[PDB]
Amino acid sequence: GEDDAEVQQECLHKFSTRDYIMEPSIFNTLKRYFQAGGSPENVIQLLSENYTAVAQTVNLLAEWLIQTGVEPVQVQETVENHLKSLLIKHFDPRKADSIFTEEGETPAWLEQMIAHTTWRDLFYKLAEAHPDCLMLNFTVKLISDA
Amino acid sequence: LVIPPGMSEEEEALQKKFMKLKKKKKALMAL
Amino acid sequence: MFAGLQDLGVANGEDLKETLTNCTEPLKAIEQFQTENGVLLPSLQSALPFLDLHGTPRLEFHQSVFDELRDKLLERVSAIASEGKAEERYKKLEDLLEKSFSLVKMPSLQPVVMCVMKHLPKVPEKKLKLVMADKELYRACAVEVKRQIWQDNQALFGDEVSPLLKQYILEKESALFSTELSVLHNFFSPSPKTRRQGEVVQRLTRMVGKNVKLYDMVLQFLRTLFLRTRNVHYCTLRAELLMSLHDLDVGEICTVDPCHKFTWCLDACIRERFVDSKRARELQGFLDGVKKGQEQVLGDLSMILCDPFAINTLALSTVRHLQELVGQETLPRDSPDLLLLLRLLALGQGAWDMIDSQVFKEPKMEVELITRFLPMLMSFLVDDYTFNVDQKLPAEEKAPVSYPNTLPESFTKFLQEQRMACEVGLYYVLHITKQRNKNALLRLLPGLVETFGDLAFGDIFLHLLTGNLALLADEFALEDFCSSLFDGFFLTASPRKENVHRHALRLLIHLHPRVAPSKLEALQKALEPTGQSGEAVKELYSQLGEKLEQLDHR
Repeated sequence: GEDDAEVQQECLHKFSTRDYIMEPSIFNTLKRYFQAGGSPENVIQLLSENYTAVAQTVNLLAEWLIQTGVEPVQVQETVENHLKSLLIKHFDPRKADSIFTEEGETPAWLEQMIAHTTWRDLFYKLAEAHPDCLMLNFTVKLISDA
Repeated sequence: LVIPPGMSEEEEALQKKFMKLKKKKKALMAL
Repeated sequence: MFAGLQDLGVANGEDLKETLTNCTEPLKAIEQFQTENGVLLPSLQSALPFLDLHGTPRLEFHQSVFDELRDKLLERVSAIASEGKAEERYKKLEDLLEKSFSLVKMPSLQPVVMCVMKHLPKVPEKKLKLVMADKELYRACAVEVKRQIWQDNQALFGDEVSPLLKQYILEKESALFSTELSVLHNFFSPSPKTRRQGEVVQRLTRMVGKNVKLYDMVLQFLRTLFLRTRNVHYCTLRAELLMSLHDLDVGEICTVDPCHKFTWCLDACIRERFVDSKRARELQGFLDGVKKGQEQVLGDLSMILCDPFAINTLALSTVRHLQELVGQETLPRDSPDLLLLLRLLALGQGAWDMIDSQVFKEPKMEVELITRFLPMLMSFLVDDYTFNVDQKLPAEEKAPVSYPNTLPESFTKFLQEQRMACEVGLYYVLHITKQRNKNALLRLLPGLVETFGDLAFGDIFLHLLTGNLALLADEFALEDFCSSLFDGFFLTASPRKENVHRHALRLLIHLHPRVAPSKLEALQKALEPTGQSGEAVKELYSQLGEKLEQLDHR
C-alpha cells in the first residue's frame, strides 16, 4: 500500500550527506519526510553531525588569500569562474526552457544576473554552444534590449 | 721517540733469518 | 567540521544543533543559516538559482572552489617565503599562522597550517608547544617544524633518536652473526658511501638538517652510550653522521666540528682499506695540530679512530708494512711510516679509556713492541718464506724440513699483556688464514687462548676468523685440525663467554657436512645450551639439530 517507510529512508539518506543543511532541496526533502510520517528528533542529529562548513571554509580561504596580498576582485573572479564552469558543463536546454513554461513572466534572478558583466559573458558563451535554445535566445535579446 | 741504538735479541734473530733466506733464494736460483 | 570554527566567529555543527532544537520557526531558521553560511559573494546570489535549476548540488560548487583556492593559497605561501624583504616575508606568514592555527585539526585546512609552519623559520613557541602536546599534530608535520621543537626539548629529541640507535646496534649484531660465512664479502666489505645510505644514518642526517645544536645533542648521545656500553659501533655512527653532512655539503656543521678534516682524510683510507703515506702524514698533522688548552679534541679524534672500520684499516695497513719490510729486509724501528700507523692505532684502541677518566694524553708507545714484538712477527713470515723455499730444493734427505711449530714465550706474553700487540697479531693470524696457510695457522692458534682483554674472542675477530676459515673448509675432515680449532681454541672460552658459544655454533652450522660425523656429535654435545644461556644460542643449537638430521638422508 503506502510508501511511508521507503520515502522515510530516502530522506534520511540525504540528511546524512555532507552539508545537506546548505542544500536548496532540503525544504522539499523535509516535506517529503513528514508527509511520510517521519519522527523529527533524529533529523537535527543528522544535519548537525554531518555539517563541515565547506562554504564557510571557502570564505576563510578567500580572506586569508586577500590578507596575504591577493587583490580581492581576483579571488571573486576565481569563485565566479567556478560557478560558470559548472553551469556550462551541465547546461541542459530543456531545463532552461522549463524556467519559461513554469511561468510566462521571467524569474527575478535572470534580470539580476544580467547586471553583472561576467554573467552576460556566460550567456554569450552559452548562446554559441547551443544556438537554437530558446532560453538563451531570449536572454541575449533581453541583454541587447537593454 | 727514544730507542736504544743497539739491537735486541729478537732483532738480531730477524737479521739472521733474513740472511738465511737470501742464501736459500740464491741457491734456488741456480741449482 | 570541528571546534576551531567557533574561535573565528563561524558556526559549526553544535551551533547548528542548538539553533534548530526547540526552534519556534525551524524552516525560517534553516533558510537563514543557508544565507549566513554560504559563500559571501553578492554576485553569486543571482546566479546560484541557475545552478540550482540544473540539479547540480551546492556541495559540488563549494567543494571545487575550495580545492582551487586552497591550492592557490598553498602556492602563495611558498611564493611569500621566497620573495621580498625578510620582515614583510615572515610578518605575512606569521599573521596567517595566528589566523588559521585554530583550524589545524580540520582535515581540509590542516595542510594550509602545516605548510605555513613549514615555511616559517621561527614558529612561535606558543604554537610549537601546542603542536608538541598533540600526538597527531606533531607526528604529521614537516621536519622543519620538528627541528624547531627538538632544538628546545632535548628529551623529546632523545626519545626520537633512541629507537634509531637501537635499530642500528641490532643491525650491527645481526651482521656479525649472520650465517653468511664468506671470504668474498664480510662485515668490513661495504664502502663508507654505501654504509652511509643506510636508513638509520640517513634518518639521523635528515633529523639534524643544518642545526648545529641538534648535531651536538646527537654527538652527546653517542658519547654517553659509548661510555655506558663500550660498544664500539657507536663510534662508526658518529663518523658516518659527520661524513653524511660532509657529502650533503652541510657547511654549518662541518666548518665548526674540529674533527671534520680529520674524519674526511681517514674516510678515504677506510675506502681503500689502506693508509698510504700521504694521508698518514696528513692524519699526523691534524694530531700534531692539537692546540694546548683544547686537549679534549683528542678524546674525539680517538673515538673516530675507534671506529671498527678505522681499526680494521689500520691493522690491515700495519700487517702490510711488515710484509714489505721483510722484502726490504728492514727492521720495524727503521720504518717511520710504521710508527705512524701504530700511533693512530693506539689512540683508537684507547678511546674508551680516555673518555672514562678524562686524561687527554696520547698513550705511551712501548719501545719493546717495536724492537721485540714486531720483530718476532716478521720472523714468522721469514720462517714461512724459508719453509717454502726449503721445499723447492732437492735432496731433502734426512729431516725433510719440519714446519716450525714453536712460539717464543715472550710472544704470547705480549699477546696477553698489550692491547696493540694483541691486535696486530690477531690480524697477522687473519692474514695467514686468508692465505690458507694451515701450517702457520696451527703454529699461532695456541697462544691465542689467553689474550689481553679477551680480544681474540671479540665478535669482530671471530666474525672475520670464521669467515676466513671457509677458505679452509676441506681441512675440517681431518679431526686434529678440527680439534685444533674447537678443542684448542673455541671451546677454551665457549662455557664462559656467550658470544664465543654463538660463534662456535655458527661456524659448525656452516661447516656441518665437512666435519667428521663422530666429531660433529661430540662437538654438538660440548656446545649444548648451558641452561643459563640466551635465546640466540638456543635457536642456533636448534639449527644444528635440523641440519644434522637432514644430512642423514645422504
